[PDB]
Amino acid sequence: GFCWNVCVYRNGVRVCHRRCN
Repeated sequence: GFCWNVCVYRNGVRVCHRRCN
């Protein structure tokens, strides 16, 4: 139940989102 917010870079845009495990 670990949720983290990661910000990646896709095609020059910052894609940041919270994933939960």
